[PDB]
Parts: sequence; structure tokens; C-alpha cells
Amino acid sequence: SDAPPLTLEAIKDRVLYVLKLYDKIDPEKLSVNSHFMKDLGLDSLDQVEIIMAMEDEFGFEIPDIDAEKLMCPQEIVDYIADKKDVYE
Amino acid sequence: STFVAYLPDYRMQEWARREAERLVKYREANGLPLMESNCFDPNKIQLPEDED
Amino acid sequence: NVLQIVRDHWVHILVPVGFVFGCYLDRRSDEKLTAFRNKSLLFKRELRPNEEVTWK
Amino acid sequence: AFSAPAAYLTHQQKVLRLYKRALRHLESWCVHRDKYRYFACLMRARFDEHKNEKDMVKATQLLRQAEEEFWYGQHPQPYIFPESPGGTSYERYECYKVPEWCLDDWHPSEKAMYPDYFAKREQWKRLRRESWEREVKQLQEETPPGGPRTEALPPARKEGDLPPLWWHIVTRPRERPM
Amino acid sequence: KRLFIIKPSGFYDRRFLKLMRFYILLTGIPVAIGITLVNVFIGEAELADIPEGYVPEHWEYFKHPISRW
Amino acid sequence: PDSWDKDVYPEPPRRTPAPAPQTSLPNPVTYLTKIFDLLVDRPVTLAREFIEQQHAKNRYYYYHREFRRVPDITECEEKDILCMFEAEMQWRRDYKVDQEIVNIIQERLKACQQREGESYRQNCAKELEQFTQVSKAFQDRYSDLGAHYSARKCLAKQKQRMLAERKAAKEAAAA
Amino acid sequence: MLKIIIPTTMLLPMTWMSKHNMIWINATVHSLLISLISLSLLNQLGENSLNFSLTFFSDSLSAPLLVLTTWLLPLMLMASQSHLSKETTTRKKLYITMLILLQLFLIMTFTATELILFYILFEATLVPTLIIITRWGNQTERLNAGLYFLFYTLAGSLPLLVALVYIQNTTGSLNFLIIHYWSHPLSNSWSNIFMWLACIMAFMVKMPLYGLHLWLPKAHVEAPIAGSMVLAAVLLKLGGYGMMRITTILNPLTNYMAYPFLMLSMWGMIMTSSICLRQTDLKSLIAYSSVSHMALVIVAIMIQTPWSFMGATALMIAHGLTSSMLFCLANTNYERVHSRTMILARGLQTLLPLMATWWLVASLTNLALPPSINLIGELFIITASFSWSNITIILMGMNMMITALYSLYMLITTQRGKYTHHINNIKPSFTRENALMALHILPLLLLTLNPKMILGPLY
Ligand SMILES: CCCCCCCCCCCCCCCCCC(=O)OC[C@H](COP(=O)([O-])OCC(O)COP(=O)([O-])OC[C@@H](COC(=O)CCCCCCCCCCCCCCCCC)OC(=O)CCCCCCCCCCCCCCCCC)OC(=O)CCCCCCCCCCCCCCCCC
Ligand SMILES: CCCCCCCCCCCCCCCCC[C@@H](O)O[C@H](CO[C@H](O)CCCCCCCCCCCCCCC)COP(=O)(O)OCC[N+](C)(C)C
Ligand SMILES: CCCCCCCCCCCCCCCCC[C@@H](O)O[C@H](CO[C@H](O)CCCCCCCCCCCCCCC)COP(=O)(O)OCC[N+](C)(C)C
Ligand SMILES: CCCCCCCCCCCC(=O)SCCNC(=O)CCNC(=O)[C@H](O)C(C)(C)COP(=O)(O)O
Repeated sequence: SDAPPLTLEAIKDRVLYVLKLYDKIDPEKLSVNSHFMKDLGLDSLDQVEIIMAMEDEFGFEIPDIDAEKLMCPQEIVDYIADKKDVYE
Repeated sequence: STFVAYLPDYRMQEWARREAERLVKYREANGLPLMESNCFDPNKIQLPEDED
Repeated sequence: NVLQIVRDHWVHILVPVGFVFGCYLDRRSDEKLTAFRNKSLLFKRELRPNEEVTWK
Repeated sequence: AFSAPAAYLTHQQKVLRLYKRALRHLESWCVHRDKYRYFACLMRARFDEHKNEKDMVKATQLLRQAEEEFWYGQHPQPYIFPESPGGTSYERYECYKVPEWCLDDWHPSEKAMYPDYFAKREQWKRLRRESWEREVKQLQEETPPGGPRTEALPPARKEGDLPPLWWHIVTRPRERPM
Repeated sequence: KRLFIIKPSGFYDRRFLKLMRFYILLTGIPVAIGITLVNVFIGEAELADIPEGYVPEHWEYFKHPISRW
Repeated sequence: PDSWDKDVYPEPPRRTPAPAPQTSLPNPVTYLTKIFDLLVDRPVTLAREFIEQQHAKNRYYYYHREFRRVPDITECEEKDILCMFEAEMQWRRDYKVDQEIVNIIQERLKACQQREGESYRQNCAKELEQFTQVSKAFQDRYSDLGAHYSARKCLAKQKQRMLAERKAAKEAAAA
Repeated sequence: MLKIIIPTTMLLPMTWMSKHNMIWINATVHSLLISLISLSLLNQLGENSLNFSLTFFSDSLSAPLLVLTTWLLPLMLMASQSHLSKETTTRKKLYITMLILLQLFLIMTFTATELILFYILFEATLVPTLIIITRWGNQTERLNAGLYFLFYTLAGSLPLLVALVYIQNTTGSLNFLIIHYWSHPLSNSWSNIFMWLACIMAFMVKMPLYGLHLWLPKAHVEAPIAGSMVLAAVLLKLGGYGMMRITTILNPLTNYMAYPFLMLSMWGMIMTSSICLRQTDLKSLIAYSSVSHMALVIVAIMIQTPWSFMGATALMIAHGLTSSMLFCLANTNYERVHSRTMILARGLQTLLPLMATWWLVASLTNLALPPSINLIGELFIITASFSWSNITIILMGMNMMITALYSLYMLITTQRGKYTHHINNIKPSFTRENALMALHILPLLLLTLNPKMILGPLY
């Protein structure tokens, strides 16, 4: 058929995969609730690059107003799940 | 719709076709022209005497 | 019991009766225009041994 | 699309938006990944060169110059995601979206199939009917006297309240309805 | 999984369509059968010359039985 | 078939060549034609035979209607309404008959063009000549009458044409 | 032809004697039966007309118009009973009485053998229409619409009365057969020019000719649905019928008096088609469509050829059916949302699919898709105009492109897109509305199957 029914666990796994392929973020020190500015010490440009990396991974763009707000991987996963009607 | 489809031929299309077939047959055999420019016999028409 | 049925659905004969009355009046009107019956140069005809008029 | 907008954008917001636009158009120009990475690193270095300018006037002048350069050098046919507002599948599934109120007009024979679904629907409708007045009154309390100044809505705060004006956000048709 | 598909009520349009089909067929199947029976068992007239002394009826100038009737 | 007169609608004697096979291979067209014959043409023929058998048991005739000739519009007084009516009806019938004559000629022309194939420009000269003649005659008789045409307007057109021809002939005589 | 007139006069007391809850049923059934009876008038001759009596005759031009009138009555009855449900019994009977009287006047108008009787009936058709518009319209503009409808008509029709009585004093008769047989040419004098204008302007304003059409959008928008149906389908064709009748005595003066009306018709056809492209009211768009099609009919009548007369007859019948169907389609949405604005209710194909199919078929016939009789008439008129002058194809060509544009604009604006979010009262289509659309559309294609029944006497 078509693509499988994307789930929250898969979304979180892919988000963490992309974030751990980032050279400016240490893998183990990164957690699902880690903040980009406070905990990881990244500036705004790094956040923009992360948002673009998420867009490439899932194949869909995120509006700038919405993109600016997400600060931790939990917010990214929640936004993706709400966008694609993922409930399980 | 059925009634209109089966209305009798009061427009005389087939009658006219058969009459034309008879006329064409008769005129072709005799060597006469198929059709005539004048539909009225000139012998029954009286033109004005003077044209000057 | 047909009393109520008739008093409820007697309005259903007005239009057919009007239709037959109109047919009758059309026949009557045709009856007054026979001044040239069997008299046209195209349709003039000798009568049959039994019939009286060529059309009604 | 989900957040309420603000009265205006800030200078850093404009710089971030220009940075994203320039990166996307450069990726459109640089089809291959390694070349894109090279020129994207160059672009990031160029962006963060003037990061520490304390004169806001010269910062806005540089932003103006950068926007003019972007407009001159943009890709005439940039890559668009298929479901983005210019993509090939932008509004493809909008014709399959049917509002939920249409179910109220189904014939009882149609509703004879799916009994449990309609029982759940009745429960949801009762929930909305019970929560409406509390939502309205909470909005009345939290609204400043001179009317609202933004399009942001307050959440639920009380025992079993619901966030006001939730019915048409929660009961969206779907993204792939049929 | 199997999800519910929200659609407008398709009952009334289908009911109208089947009612229209029923009535049209109800009156048009007998007509088609009658036309076929007439054509098979009562053919069309054959063109012939008027015999001497005979004056045909006005309906005797058409060839199809239904048109003649 | 005998349904139509073959003098009004003539056709050439229909020369077709005999088959001359020059290959050891079979001809698929012949095999397909035999199959089509045995599978389609025979049941249809049997159904037609049954239908004609049923038809022969009920035979009746319809007659072409005959019309006499009445005085033309030239033999009618100026305000005589009845003679004018009969003349107008006869003229309308003749107009219909002339249209059908032109139709027959056009059918001949089209059939010739299809039949002669790649040699139609030379092999259909006679039909084209006949159509040109009939078209010229028909055009003189009825063209430009317009809507609300009548026998009187046709007579006026003919009188005008005769007057012009007489003047042209008399002026050419003086040459 | 009293076998058709008398049953309608019997429809009158049948309605006024019916029970309070059977008026619609009785009226519909007996109207349909009367239409079936009138179907017998299609058996026409090839040379002369059917001369029933000294008073009534049936031609090959008026028989399809009579059939259209008798068929339109039941459709108006079905279309009216929805929005008249809260009305009292007496007023419902009065509404049906108005409709029946309108049908009777129309039936007698198309078969009158004399021009003065034709005038009296063609003018008597005003009172029921004016009463219907000004009494059962919805908005306050209906009063002004009634005034515009009345005075535009009468200011054209009164000089016609003067000219008719003058002609009868001159030639001794107004009987159409005598007029045709004893026709004499019109000289080129100011008296004859003004006689031509008096004999033509009433029918011109009835079509209506461009520049004299301002009454039509008002009257056709402000009327109730049955009023709009009968105004677009039958009452506009009175002008065309009367013009084809009266032009018998106007030759050879027409040869040059037709120029201003021809230029007005062609250019105003372009203008009204363009007006249809920017219209916020859905009913006004259909009204301006009617104006464009009638401009084509005017051109066909003015150039005076057999092909143009055939095209005019076919186009009049086709337009009547198509425009009535379009008005009913718009009225369904109006009854749902109580607004005429076209961009209010959108994406209706999602909510009402079968009604969307009806919309598609109606708008396809509006743009004259072949082999519909709409296109047969339009193509005959275009060929006749091309023979008249080869440069008309440009104007005619522009019109075809524009008509397609605005027809599909209407379709896409109303049916496609996304449904307006706030409108939640769009109930499923009733059986009555679907039957109304089917009874509009099926006769169109059935007539396409046998087109010589609507091609007029010049066939
Ligand atoms: C579903 C509704 C939903 C909504 C939709 C909207 C609906 C709206 C409807 C509104 C109302 C409309 C009513 C219309 C009224 C009009 C009726 C009418 O006038 O009839 C005309 C016409 C009848 O002509 P006629 O003038 O009465 O007869 C003259 C002769 O005398 C006759 O000659 P004959 O002596 O040879 O007799 C022939 C006879 C007998 O013929 C035969 O028996 C021979 C046939 C061949 C068989 C041979 C082989 C088979 C057997 C072999 C094996 C058995 C034998 C051996 C046994 C052993 C086996 C090995 O057949 C007939 O009698 C004709 C058939 C009757 C049809 C009547 C139509 C009435 C319709 C009214 C109802 C309307 C509603 C529809 C409902 C109807 C039901 C669905 O009927 C036809 O339509 C004929 C069409 C068939 C011709 C072939 C097609 C040619 C294709 C060319 C085009 C190619 C391009 C591709 C396009 C293809 C598309 C088709
Ligand atoms: C919902 C699903 C839809 C799709 C499924 C449909 C299934 C198939 C059914 C569709 C039928 C296909 C049509 C194909 C044509 C076949 C019928 C045709 O052959 O009949 C014509 C006949 O058609 C009729 O003549 C036309 C019908 C008349 C229309 C009048 C409408 C009735 C009045 C209604 C109110 C009027 C309003 C308009 C006022 C003017 C032939 O005319 P004609 O060449 O002669 O016949 C020669 C032999 N005769 C003369 C001996 C009979
Ligand atoms: C807004 C839409 C309204 C509807 C449109 C109605 C159309 C009405 C137009 C009338 C068409 C023609 C009318 C008269 C025919 C010829 C017109 C005239 O200009 O031609 C010349 C006329 O010459 C001069 O023009 C004299 C007329 C000048 C006075 C007329 C006033 C025109 C001014 C425009 C006023 C607007 C009129 C419409 C009001 C709304 C021809 O020379 P002549 O051979 O000698 O006259 C022919 C008659 N003869 C043979 C008896 C001698
Ligand atoms: C394909 C062709 C298109 C490419 C053309 C585009 C060319 C443009 C390149 C040059 C433009 C610049 O760099 S213009 C640089 C403008 N400089 C400033 O604004 C100084 C003050 N800094 C801030 O406002 C924030 O710190 C901020 C820097 C926004 C970061 O935000 P965070 O750190 O808080 O995330």
C-alpha cells in the first residue's frame, strides 16, 4: 500500500536520530526534554538549521512563526504529530 | 416521445423524394435538362411592350 | 360510503369534461366552414356510390 | 499556521527569515548535497560575520542590502515541498474534507450502520453543550475592557474546564480524510 | 486500522435516482416490447400502385403500422 | 437491391480482381472471414428469414399520393384569393420537389467521389457537370427570395431576369 | 383548438373548489395532462398552417411555443409550493389562478389569426405577471421592478396599436393569411419609416434589444421563482414570434432599417456577455445571459433568411428550457442560505453531488455544447450572418468565447473550492428539486434526438 501509519515513537526516534547526527550537539548529553538555548547552548541560527533538518527528514515544511517557538525535541515531536494527525 | 417519434409524414418528405425520383428518371431518359431556370412557362407571361 | 369520496374528488372530472367539450365545439366550428367541400380544383372528386360527404 | 501572529516582526526575526530563505534558494541552485553543504557553510559564515553590530542603523542597512541581493539572485523556480502553498499537492485533498455537522442529516437507515460511532458522537455533543457557557464566561473574564489586542486564546484553568473555542479546532476533518 | 469516513447523506440522491429509473422503466419496457412485437408480427406496408376506381383512405398513404394507426 | 431504381442512382459495373496467392503462408484474412461468416452472417440470416416469413403472412400496401395540376400564379387575377391559394400551394410543392432533385444529384456526386478513390478528379467529371447545371438552375429559380418567399416574388424575379435578357439580346443584335 | 383552451379554464374552478391540502396535486396532474394533449399540435404540414377556425390557427412556429408553455406550467407549480407553504389557502389559490390566467393568455396569443387580437392577448399577459412580481416578491425593490416592467413594455406597445389600426384602415384586414397573400412593398418615405418603427419597437423592447433591456434584470431578479421561470422561458419569446409575424409587411424597407438594431444587437451581445464576467448576484448573471442569447435571436430575425429563421426558432426553445433550469438551480441555493450573493456558499459539490451534476449539465447547455439544440440554433444563426457579411464571425466568435468563460465561471464559483465554514444548514436535496431539474433537462436532449420539431416553418 502507501507509507505505514507513522506513530509517535517513530517520530521521536527520527528526531533524536537527526539531532544526534548534529556535530554541535553531544549525543549522550542530549535528552528528549533538552532545551536548545539553555541546556545545549545553541544560538538562533543553529535552531533554524535544526528546523530545516527536520523539514528535510519528514518531507514537509514548517512555517516560520511556528518554527521559531519550538525549543526542545518534545515540542518538535508534538508539532509533527499534531500536523500529521498522529494519535497512537 | 413515442407519439412524436411515430407521427405520420404530413410534411411530405417521402412523397417529395418519390416525386423527384420520377421526375429525374423521366428527364434523364428523354435527354431533357434536369432542371429549368424558369419555373413559369413564358407563354403565359406578357412582358411590357416597350423597354426604351 | 362513496359520498365522502365523491365530495372529496369530484374536482377531477372538470378537466376531462372540458377536453371533451372542446372537442365537440371544434367539430361544431368545423361544421360551419364546408362552403368548399369537394370543390377545390386539386381535390374535386366524384362521390362513391354510398358516401354522402367527402369529409365531416 | 497554529500560532497567533504579532503586531510586527523584530529585527532578529527578519534576519532569521532571510537566512532560511537564502539557504533554501541556495539549495535550489546547488542541487547536489556536498556543494550545498560547502556553500551553506560559506553563507553561515557570511551571516555571522556581522553578528556583533551594536549600531542598529547599520544592521538594518545591511539587512536591506542583503534582501536586495537575495531578490536579484533568487532562483526563478525554487524547490517547493509538495504540500506547501505553491506545491503540486497543496490543496489536493480539500475536496475530500467534509464537515462533521453533515452527519446530523444522515437518514436513520444510514445511522443504523455504525451505532457505536454515533453514540460516541452524542457523548461529544453533550460535552460541548455543557462546556459552552463556561467557555464564554471565562473569555468574558479574561478579556481586557478595550477588547482583545491579540488573537491568542486562554487555556482552561478550573476543575473540569475546557479551553474556550475548541470545538472546531479539535474536530478538524483530517489531513487525509478519505 | 479502519477509520470512519465522513460523507454527506447519499440516501436521498440514490432514492431519487431509483424512483426515476423505476417509473421510466415501468412505462418504457411495455412500450419497447409492444414496438418490437408490432414490427416483428405486423411489418411495414409495401408500396403499390393505386388500382383503377379505388380511392384510398387518408391513413393508407403511410407505411408504418404505428404511424398509420 | 431492388429497393431503389438503379437508373436514378447508377453505379459502374463493379469489376473486382480474383485472388492470386503468391506465398506458401496462409491468409489470416480469409480464415477470419470464414469465421465471421459462419458465426455472424448465418444466425442473422436465419433471424431475417423468420422475420420475413412472419411478414409475408400479413401483407398490405400504401400508395404514393397523386396531385393534379392547377392553374399557376400567372393565370390568377390580382385579388382572387382562392386561385392564389391553390397556386401558392402548388408552387410550394414544386419547390420541395426541386430541393429533392438537387439532393439526389448531390448524393450521386458524393458517391462518385468516394467510389473513384485517387482518380476522382478525372472520373467524376460528369457528376460534377450535372451538379453545376442543376445548381445553376436551382439558384436562378429560388435564390435571394429570402424568408417570406412566395410564388409572386418568384414570378417577379423571373420577369426581371427575362427583361434583362431581352434588353441584352436586343442590344447585342444592334452590334 | 378549444380542446386545449377549455381544459385550462376548467383548471380555474378545479383549483378554486379543491380541498385545502390537494390544490398542488390537482393542479400539477391536470397541467401535465393538458401538456400531453397539447403535444398533438406538433403534427404540422409542409405547405400551409393548420386553420382550426376563423379565430385560431397553428403554424410550425407557434406549436413548439405552445408545447413549451403547457410544459412550463407544472414545473412552475412544483417550484412554487416550497416557499408558499406558510401562505394561507386563499392566497395560494390566487397564486395558482394568476399562473393559470397567464398560461391561458399565452396559449391564445400564439394562435390568434388576427393582429389586433394578438395584441390584446400579448398585452393582457402583463397583469398576472405584474401582480405576481409585486405581490409575491421578497425584497422592497419588487415595486420598482414592476414599474420598470410595465412602462418599458407599454411605451413600446401603444404605437404598435396605432400602427395596427392604421394598417387595418388602409388595407381592410389584419388577418395574417390575408396580410401574407396580399402583401405589397413599402416605399422609402418618412411615413413608412415611422410605420416600420411603430411596428417594430414593441417587439424590440420585449426581446429586449440592447439599450432597452434595463427592465429585465430588475424584473427577473425581484420576481419569485415561477415569475422568473415564465419571464425568461416564454414571455421573452413573444417579441421574437411577433417580429417574425410582422416582418411580412415590412419589406423592402427592412433592408436598411435593420442596421442600427443589428449593430446594437451584436455589440450589446458582447457587452452583456462581458457584464456576466463581473456579477456578484447569481440571478443577475442568468438575466444578462438571457439578454445575450436574445440579441442573437434579434440578429437572426433581422437578416431575414430561412436559415436565420430556423436558428431563431431553435434558439428560442433551447434558451427557454436552459434559462428556466438555471433559475431553478439558483433558487435552490437561495432557499438554503437566503442570499443571492454568488461567493457566499461555495464548494457545494462536496455537500450536494447530484445537484452539482445538474449544474454541470445546465451550464454545458448554456455554452452550446454540440449536438444540443442550443448549438444547432447558434450555428444556423452564425452561418446566416456569415452569408450576410463575412466580418460578423469576429463578433460572433468573441461571443462564443465569452459565454463559455462566464458559464464555467459560474460553475466553478458555486460548485468547486472549499465549502464556507460558517454555513451548516445545507440540507440534502429533496426529491422535488431533483425531479424539477430532470424534467427541465431530459426534454432538451430528447429534442436533440429529433430537431425538425423546433426548426420552424422554414424547414
Ligand atoms: C434507464 C432510464 C434512466 C434515465 C435515462 C433517460 C431516459 C429517457 C427516455 C424517454 C423516452 C424515450 C422514448 C424514445 C422513443 C423512440 C422509439 C423508436 O422510435 O424506436 C426506433 C427504433 C425502431 O425503429 P422502427 O422504425 O420502429 O422499425 C422499422 C422497421 O419496420 C423494423 O425493422 P424489423 O422488421 O427488422 O424489426 C426489428 C425488430 C426485431 O429485430 C430483430 O429481432 C433482429 C435483431 C438482430 C438479431 C439477429 C441475430 C441474433 C439472433 C441469432 C440467434 C437466434 C436465431 C437462431 C437460433 C439458434 C442460435 C444459433 O426490432 C425492433 O422492433 C426495434 C426494437 C424496439 C426498440 C423501441 C424503443 C422504444 C423505447 C421507449 C422506452 C424509453 C425508455 C427506455 C426503456 C426501454 C428498455 C430498456 O429503435 C431503435 O432504437 C433501433 C436501434 C438499433 C440499431 C442498431 C444500432 C446502430 C449503431 C450505429 C451507431 C454506431 C456508433 C456508436 C454508438 C452506439 C450507441 C447505440
Ligand atoms: C440515469 C442513467 C442514464 C444512462 C443510462 C441510459 C441507458 C440507455 C438509454 C439512452 C438512449 C440512447 C439514445 C439513442 C437514440 C435511440 C432512439 C432514436 O432512434 O429514436 C429517435 C426518435 O426520437 C424521437 O423522435 C424524439 C423524442 C421527442 C421529444 C419530445 C419531448 C416530449 C414532450 C415533453 C415536454 C416538451 C418541452 C419542450 C417544448 C418544445 C429516432 O427518430 P426517427 O429518425 O424519426 O426514427 C425513424 C423511425 N420512425 C420514424 C419510424 C420512428
Ligand atoms: C438606446 C436604444 C434605443 C433603440 C434604438 C432605435 C433605433 C432608431 C434609429 C432609426 C434608424 C433610421 C431612421 C431614419 C432612416 C435614415 C436616417 C437618416 O439619417 O438618413 C438620411 C436622412 O438624411 C438626413 O439625415 C435627414 C435626417 C436628419 C434628422 C434626424 C435626427 C437624427 C439625430 C439623432 C437623434 C437620436 C434619435 C434616437 C432617440 C433615442 C438618408 O438621407 P435621405 O434620402 O434624405 O432620407 C431618406 C428618406 N427619404 C427617402 C424619404 C428622403
Ligand atoms: C541563492 C541566492 C540567495 C543568497 C543571498 C543572501 C545574502 C545575505 C548575506 C549577508 C546578510 C547578513 O548576514 S546581515 C547580519 C545583520 N546583523 C545584525 O542583525 C546584528 C545584531 N544581531 C542580531 O540581531 C541577532 O543576533 C541575529 C544575528 C539575527 C541572530 O540571532 P540569534 O543568534 O539570537 O538566533
